[PDB]
Amino acid sequence: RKVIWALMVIIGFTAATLQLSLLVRKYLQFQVVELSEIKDSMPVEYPSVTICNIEPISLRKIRKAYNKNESQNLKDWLNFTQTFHFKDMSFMNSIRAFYENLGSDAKKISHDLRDLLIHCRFNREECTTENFTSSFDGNYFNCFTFNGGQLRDQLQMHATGPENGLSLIISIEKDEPLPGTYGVYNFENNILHSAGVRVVVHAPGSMPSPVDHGFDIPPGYSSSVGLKALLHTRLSEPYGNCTEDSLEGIQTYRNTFFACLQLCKQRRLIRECKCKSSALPDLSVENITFCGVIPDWKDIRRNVTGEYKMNQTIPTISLACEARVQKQLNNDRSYETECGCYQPCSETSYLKSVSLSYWPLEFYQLSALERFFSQKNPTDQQHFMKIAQDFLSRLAHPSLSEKEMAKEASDLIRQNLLRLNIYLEDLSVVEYRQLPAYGLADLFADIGGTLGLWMGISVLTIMELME
Amino acid sequence: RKVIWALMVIIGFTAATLQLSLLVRKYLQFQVVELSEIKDSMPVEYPSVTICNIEPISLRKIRKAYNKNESQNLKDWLNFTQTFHFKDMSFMNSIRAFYENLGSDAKKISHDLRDLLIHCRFNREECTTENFTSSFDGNYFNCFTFNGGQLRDQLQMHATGPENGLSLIISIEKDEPLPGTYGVYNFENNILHSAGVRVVVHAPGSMPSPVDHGFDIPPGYSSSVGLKALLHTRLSEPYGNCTEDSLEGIQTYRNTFFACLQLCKQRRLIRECKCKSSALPDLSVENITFCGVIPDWKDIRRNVTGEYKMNQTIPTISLACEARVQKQLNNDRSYETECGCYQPCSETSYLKSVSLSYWPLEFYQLSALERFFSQKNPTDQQHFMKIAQDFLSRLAHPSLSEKEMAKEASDLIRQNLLRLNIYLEDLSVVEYRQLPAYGLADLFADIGGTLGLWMGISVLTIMELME
Amino acid sequence: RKVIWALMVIIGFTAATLQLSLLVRKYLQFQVVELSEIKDSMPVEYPSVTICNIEPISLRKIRKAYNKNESQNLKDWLNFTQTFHFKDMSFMNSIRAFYENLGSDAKKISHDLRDLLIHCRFNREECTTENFTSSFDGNYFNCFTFNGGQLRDQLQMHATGPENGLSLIISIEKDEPLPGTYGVYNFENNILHSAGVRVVVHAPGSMPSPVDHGFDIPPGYSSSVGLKALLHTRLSEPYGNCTEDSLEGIQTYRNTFFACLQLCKQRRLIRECKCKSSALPDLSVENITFCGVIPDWKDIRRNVTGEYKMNQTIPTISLACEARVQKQLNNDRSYETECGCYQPCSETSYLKSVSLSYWPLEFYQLSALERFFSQKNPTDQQHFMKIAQDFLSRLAHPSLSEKEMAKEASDLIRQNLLRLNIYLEDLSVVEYRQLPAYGLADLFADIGGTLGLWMGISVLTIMELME
Ligand SMILES: *[C@@H]1O[C@H](CO)[C@@H](O[C@@H]2O[C@H](CO)[C@@H](O)[C@H](O)[C@H]2NC(C)=O)[C@H](O)[C@H]1NC(C)=O
Ligand SMILES: *[C@@H]1O[C@H](CO)[C@@H](O[C@@H]2O[C@H](CO)[C@@H](O)[C@H](O)[C@H]2NC(C)=O)[C@H](O)[C@H]1NC(C)=O
Ligand SMILES: *[C@@H]1O[C@H](CO)[C@@H](O[C@@H]2O[C@H](CO)[C@@H](O)[C@H](O)[C@H]2NC(C)=O)[C@H](O)[C@H]1NC(C)=O
Ligand SMILES: *[C@@H]1O[C@H](CO)[C@@H](O[C@@H]2O[C@H](CO)[C@@H](O)[C@H](O)[C@H]2NC(C)=O)[C@H](O)[C@H]1NC(C)=O
Ligand SMILES: *[C@@H]1O[C@H](CO)[C@@H](O[C@@H]2O[C@H](CO)[C@@H](O)[C@H](O)[C@H]2NC(C)=O)[C@H](O)[C@H]1NC(C)=O
Ligand SMILES: *[C@@H]1O[C@H](CO)[C@@H](O[C@@H]2O[C@H](CO)[C@@H](O)[C@H](O)[C@H]2NC(C)=O)[C@H](O)[C@H]1NC(C)=O
Ligand SMILES: *[C@@H]1O[C@H](CO)[C@@H](O[C@@H]2O[C@H](CO)[C@@H](O)[C@H](O)[C@H]2NC(C)=O)[C@H](O)[C@H]1NC(C)=O
Ligand SMILES: *[C@@H]1O[C@H](CO)[C@@H](O[C@@H]2O[C@H](CO)[C@@H](O)[C@H](O)[C@H]2NC(C)=O)[C@H](O)[C@H]1NC(C)=O
Ligand SMILES: *[C@@H]1O[C@H](CO)[C@@H](O[C@@H]2O[C@H](CO)[C@@H](O)[C@H](O)[C@H]2NC(C)=O)[C@H](O)[C@H]1NC(C)=O
Ligand SMILES: *[C@@H]1O[C@H](CO)[C@@H](O[C@@H]2O[C@H](CO)[C@@H](O)[C@H](O)[C@H]2NC(C)=O)[C@H](O)[C@H]1NC(C)=O
Ligand SMILES: *[C@@H]1O[C@H](CO)[C@@H](O[C@@H]2O[C@H](CO)[C@@H](O)[C@H](O)[C@H]2NC(C)=O)[C@H](O)[C@H]1NC(C)=O
Ligand SMILES: *[C@@H]1O[C@H](CO)[C@@H](O[C@@H]2O[C@H](CO)[C@@H](O)[C@H](O)[C@H]2NC(C)=O)[C@H](O)[C@H]1NC(C)=O
Ligand SMILES: *[C@@H]1O[C@H](CO)[C@@H](O)[C@H](O)[C@H]1NC(C)=O
Ligand SMILES: *[C@@H]1O[C@H](CO)[C@@H](O)[C@H](O)[C@H]1NC(C)=O
Ligand SMILES: *[C@@H]1O[C@H](CO)[C@@H](O)[C@H](O)[C@H]1NC(C)=O
Ligand SMILES: *[C@@H]1O[C@H](CO)[C@@H](O)[C@H](O)[C@H]1NC(C)=O
Ligand SMILES: *[C@@H]1O[C@H](CO)[C@@H](O)[C@H](O)[C@H]1NC(C)=O
Ligand SMILES: *[C@@H]1O[C@H](CO)[C@@H](O)[C@H](O)[C@H]1NC(C)=O
Ligand SMILES: [Ca+2]
Repeated sequence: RKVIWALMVIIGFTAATLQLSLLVRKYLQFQVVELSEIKDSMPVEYPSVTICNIEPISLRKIRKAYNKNESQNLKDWLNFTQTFHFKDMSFMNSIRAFYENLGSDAKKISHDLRDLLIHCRFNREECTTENFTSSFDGNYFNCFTFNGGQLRDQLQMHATGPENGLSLIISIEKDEPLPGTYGVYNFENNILHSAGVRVVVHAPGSMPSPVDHGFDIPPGYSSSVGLKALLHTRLSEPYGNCTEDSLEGIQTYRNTFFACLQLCKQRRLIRECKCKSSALPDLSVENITFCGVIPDWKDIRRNVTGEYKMNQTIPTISLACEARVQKQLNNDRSYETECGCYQPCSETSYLKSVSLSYWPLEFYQLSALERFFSQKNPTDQQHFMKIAQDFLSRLAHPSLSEKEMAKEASDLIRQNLLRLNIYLEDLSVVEYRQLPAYGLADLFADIGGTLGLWMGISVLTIMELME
Repeated sequence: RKVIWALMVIIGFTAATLQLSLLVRKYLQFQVVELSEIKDSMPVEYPSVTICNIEPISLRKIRKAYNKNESQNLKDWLNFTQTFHFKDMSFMNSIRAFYENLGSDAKKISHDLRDLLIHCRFNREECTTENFTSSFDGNYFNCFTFNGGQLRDQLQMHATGPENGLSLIISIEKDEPLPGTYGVYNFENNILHSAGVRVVVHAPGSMPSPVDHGFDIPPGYSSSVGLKALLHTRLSEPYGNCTEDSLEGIQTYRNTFFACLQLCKQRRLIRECKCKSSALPDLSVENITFCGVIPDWKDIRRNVTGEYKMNQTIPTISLACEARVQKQLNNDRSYETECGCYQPCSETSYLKSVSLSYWPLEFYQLSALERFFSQKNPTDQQHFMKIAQDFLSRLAHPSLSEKEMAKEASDLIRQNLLRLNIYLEDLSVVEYRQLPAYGLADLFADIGGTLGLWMGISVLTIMELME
Repeated sequence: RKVIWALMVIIGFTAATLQLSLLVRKYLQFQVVELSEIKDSMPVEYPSVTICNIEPISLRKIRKAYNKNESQNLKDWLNFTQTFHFKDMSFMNSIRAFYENLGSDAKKISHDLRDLLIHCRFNREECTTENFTSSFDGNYFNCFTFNGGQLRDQLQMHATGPENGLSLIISIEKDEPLPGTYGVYNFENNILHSAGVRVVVHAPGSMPSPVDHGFDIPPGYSSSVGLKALLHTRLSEPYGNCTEDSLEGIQTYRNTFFACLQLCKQRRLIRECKCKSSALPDLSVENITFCGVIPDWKDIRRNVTGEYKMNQTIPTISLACEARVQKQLNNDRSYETECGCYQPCSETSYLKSVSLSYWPLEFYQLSALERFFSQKNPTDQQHFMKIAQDFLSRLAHPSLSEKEMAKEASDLIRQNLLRLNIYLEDLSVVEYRQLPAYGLADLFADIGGTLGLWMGISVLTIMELME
């Protein structure tokens, strides 16, 4: 009978409706599929290169500013920090206390880029210190960025190999200790008391993080870093919550998730107890100063009125605040969900291979050293490698007794100098692209087959049943 | 005519049946698609860190136990191995002979963790030797695991950078050779005669493999290892033969394919000729001893009855067995298909970046050394760095003639000490997840469109043809 | 009415036609999906290993050939290059001038593999220099390839770890400078004046590129390179323009994109101004010689007729040509689109982890050195480490005054020797396979559902309308 026909048509209608609902719910689950493809002829951008000296403070600079009539704030601060008693003494002896309590005089204790960088060369063109930008850092105090995206437009690489990349001859400015003085190994820090250079190779125009993402370079070796470029392309809403925005910080930075988290930490500190930390990115918010500045410490020194008995305890509630919040943030990981930090939509990263070779050869030491002493200030009064130049000159101009002098000169030069080549190994860029797993066109195609037929069946059945 | 209608309907029926068969056969090919996604707010687990000393045997320990009245088994074994002749002498001089033929006395020749580890620190909290677990190893003899998942639950990381990770100051216990003795370079081993530390960073609770997966760390440098966590999630049956089981071995281990293969090798040796090898994982199966134990070698020494002429050949069939099977397994790769070893369903791995810096600076050497000699046994009678402390103390308390002493002290200290920081570079975890390429829901959706309509057509045709 | 029926059928026909067009256009967009799978039981091929000495020229060889009556071309060339004036003097002092202008005598200045390689061992079997193939290189002058795929078939690895891989003890042949001579640091090169070994680990039978893809190895350290194999499988047309061809060059090479680009550069130079460059792959095209050969420079030396006033300028238009085209190619990246260089269909790559340990230990130095001096020519007249052997022998046969000799011997030996182990960390191969995103079977299945039904509807409508 035709009732069987009607029931048997309506069951097919139900099946078609199930198909429609299933496909629509699949399209509303905005799945993504990633595919990796090698892009050639894509212009490669040379990364930003941040170099920091592992020894944050030059002791010889302190010694000769100690003899200077000028730089009185340094004498005041040192005598002040040794005359009293402070809770959290590990911070008072740190370099962050120097930075926070001596705003401008602290540049007289650090390393200047002219002292460090004795040779630069990019793409077979000579550098100077004129296209490095300096930033303050915690526990390194200064980090100099090449290709930071501020002085100049972004550099590009059109060749491979060490010749065409960046090449630096750096002197770590190691200093000879005085005969009777010795240092104290801070057994509560995992980074201090080394020599070398901390190098960060990061995406062009992004924020550096020398402590986390850097790698060390030892003196006396030519170290080469070969880079391979990678590009990650992500999808925005509704396929994901990635963003094209850029970080603000102290200067506009290209967006990276880690730097967003660091800025979130800084904002949380500022919100909670009205000061910012030196061990975190600077923000420059009004009415806010560093967590650890002791206001009027110069007045705290000088009892014009009867006050401040020696070995006193100076109350620093801001240090306790900042330390407590640091510990809470370091041991609890819940703030991350409360302050945004979406992933960047497009992100360039690098795969690096670092390798060492012995450098420089003895036969070429003297001439190299002749450059090093003929570039800087004509005041060669005293440097760690003056003895090296004297020994090498006395060898060249007029063999055991001179074997010791050659050995000592090489030992000094290789204790102080290093070379660093950063270059692109290949110009092919491996790109990981997100795609909509089930796009709108695919759904349109899958549905258009059943649309007309089944809503036609529905129209016919509805118009027949109405009578 | 209507015969054309019937034929033209049945051809569409055949086409629909082809579509059904094609989609069903595609769904029965259980294909998988992998996608990589960055998981944030996922708790990162600090890896297991296994450290081994590259010099397996301390010669000074042998020398002073040689002078001891106690430790007579050592004299017996040494005099025994030099008085006779053995086939495969490369094993008799090895450390595996020491381990196998002196079950407990062999702990008196190796390096103790208290001698090696002079400073540990995790997450800014002090360690001791109390949370390292010792395991025997071939060709290193001892490997100490931190975060092995047995003493404590798995550790977790909530911060990045060297400060918050594991930091170790290690002394490789280098020993000064005697004036008249020299060693013999075993030109038939590619690993011996080095100094440093072999480090393995492996998934938490998995089985270490120092020879294969380790990396060396040289003395006199602070070496930092920055880690990035990766997670691989695989699918079980019917999409693949991955498993959630765990390896048994000597102790329950988290499953890894390489360790399963090593256990398979050990089981094959045990099955074939009833002994196990030291160069492979221990199994502890009853009635089974090491391939290379010479039973009653103490009795073989002592001819109570007239026997054992000097320069005799002691028959060791077990060594020949184990060597022959080792060579067959190393040159033939067919056993792998016969002993299971499915891949683990979930597996965490790490990308590591290792870098060196010069350490420690001279200005901070003395104080550091003051710790090293003030931690261990009050018996400072003789150590490789006693001269270093003497020279540095004579420099500090009361400048060429002292320049040589400073140079020598630094040379010793940097020949013996090293520092190792292992930390997480980022807390984001890149996860590679398998997905069913063509799931059940997708098949249901693709088929439901044609199901009702075409089996309705089939029912109508069948009921019409029956008359 | 039935006109509504006809219109309502034809709209469904239009929808079905849209579905057909959409699916066909999707199938004509030959998309690909990549999936990564771990292949076990797949035979792993040991890579090709190219080693080059970083010091390209041994000065002692020049000195003693300078005293030889033979090798007169060297005296002629040296006296010629110092008597005149040349534009682009950085090339005349280079090693490429030596190579190009002294075709066969230049082998008397480089390093011979017998001088460098003092021990090889593969898969526990001894090597010789007999299965290394030598190739000329720019700025290294010689690169010796192991497992290059020419002398023998491709080697395979059936085991993991340092024991079963390749192990080399190499001497970098460092030479002691004369008391009164010193070198000139070429501050216009980023690679010169180092010591060590440049190692390239590349796909079996491919073309090496030591300057771009190599990594340095320092003397005095045992450096271990652990490799993990990766295989990339790409799709040919119509899914992509990958190829299965092989590069020609000077010898048949397995295809790699970078080597194709280098050969393209060489062909472009040859086309543009009829000479080839030494800093690029050799091609051996007829009527073509190196860009930088000065024809009849021996005749240019000797004015039989009154000519060639001293400090003359010798016109070398070929050098200017080759330099100008090099600069254009290095700063412009448009040639890449004009000379093919499709990606290879199948390509094996490696992930490498390099690590150092101190080597050799002092206790084992003498015996090691006893091998080194007892392998080479019985003429031990003068070598950089003769003093080391003398000191060690005088220590062993008959303790401060001997502490200096031990220290000096160790300093020499560790300045000259190094060890290199290259091995496979795991035998699992991670393969990235391309797949057709929407294959022919998938399209056939998606279309067969609608084919019969809707072209049946079309046939019925067409045959009804014709009357
Ligand atoms: C820090 O500075 C103060 C200010 O000069 C020093 O005080 C003087 O110390 C010297 C010698 O110790 C005395 O002769 C002066 O009379 C002191 N001046 C005053 C105003 O009392 C002080 O010694 C410095 N050092 C320390 C550790 O406090
Ligand atoms: C290094 O810094 C110098 C100093 O500015 C840069 O030299 C300038 O380059 C621009 C671009 O060609 C010129 O317009 C200026 O005239 C240059 N300044 C001077 C004083 O000559 C140089 O470009 C920087 N190097 C790199 C690689 O960015
Ligand atoms: C600054 O502080 C010191 C420490 O209190 C003062 O030294 C004491 O000063 C009082 C009052 O002048 C004397 O009675 C004590 O005998 C001093 N202590 C000594 C000498 O050990 C110092 O005078 C203060 N500076 C001033 C008041 O200008
Ligand atoms: C951006 O989107 C991702 C996922 O699309 C969010 O990640 C989730 O974060 C919560 C917070 O703990 C977790 O419980 C979920 O498991 C995460 N999902 C996944 C798939 O990992 C992320 O939170 C979003 N960003 C913000 C700022 O909310
Ligand atoms: C190994 O030990 C045996 C047992 O003591 C040594 O044999 C003694 O050797 C000394 C000197 O060579 C003789 O004076 C004794 O008479 C020996 N004892 C016996 C019981 O014969 C043997 O010398 C040791 N060394 C070697 C290489 O065999
Ligand atoms: C290092 O080993 C020590 C020794 O057990 C561990 O100290 C114990 O830690 C647990 C967990 O907090 C406490 O319940 C015990 O009371 C501790 N023992 C002692 C003697 O105090 C320590 O946790 C280990 N370090 C790490 C990082 O695991
Ligand atoms: C253990 O073995 C050695 C080697 O055979 C024995 O030395 C010989 O002993 C026999 C019998 O006592 C003598 O005839 C030989 O002259 C000995 N060889 C010499 C002295 O070179 C040794 O005596 C044995 N130990 C015993 C039997 O207690
Ligand atoms: C687990 O499954 C994999 C594939 O799903 C098996 O791998 C096959 O192993 C055989 C043995 O030589 C090879 O001939 C095949 O080519 C392999 N297949 C693939 C796709 O690589 C593996 O053997 C299985 N495990 C066990 C223990 O049988
Ligand atoms: C290069 O070789 C020529 C050829 O011998 C040298 O010319 C000779 O130089 C010596 C000393 O300078 C004179 O005594 C000879 O008379 C020269 N020979 C001729 C034929 O003139 C030349 O000195 C060498 N060196 C240089 C820098 O030109
Ligand atoms: C190193 O080179 C030698 C020299 O040819 C190779 O030895 C040959 O190996 C083949 C294959 O087994 C034999 O057929 C030849 O008879 C061997 N030659 C000699 C002179 O014995 C050796 O195989 C090479 N090593 C490696 C790992 O390829
Ligand atoms: C090769 O060239 C040199 C440089 O011109 C010649 O030296 C000059 O030769 C001419 C002609 O013989 C003399 O008049 C000059 O006085 C020479 N210059 C001096 C001595 O400084 C050299 O003679 C040429 N060789 C020949 C012609 O055989
Ligand atoms: C091989 O195919 C790829 C894409 O399938 C081609 O890559 C294109 O190259 C041109 C040349 O600049 C670019 O403008 C396009 O953007 C590239 N496409 C993609 C998707 O990246 C490549 O050119 C082809 N090979 C040759 C030799 O033509
Ligand atoms: C804080 O900022 C406001 C706005 O600029 C300013 O008026 C005020 O003076 C600041 N606070 C102090 C203590 O000066
Ligand atoms: C300063 O006081 C602390 C405790 O308050 C004490 O340990 C220290 O010895 C004192 N310093 C001097 C120089 O007395
Ligand atoms: C082997 O094991 C069995 C079972 O434990 C035991 O009875 C037997 O004694 C063992 N073999 C020997 C030789 O002792
Ligand atoms: C021991 O015997 C071997 C051969 O059996 C011989 O080479 C060696 O020289 C002998 N040792 C002594 C000390 O005679
Ligand atoms: C160039 O090659 C052709 C073909 O082999 C040859 O005949 C000719 O002689 C060559 N050119 C010169 C200058 O010899
Ligand atoms: C050679 O000529 C160049 C310039 O042409 C000049 O700089 C140089 O000093 C000359 N050499 C000698 C030895 O005179
Ligand atoms: Ca579909």
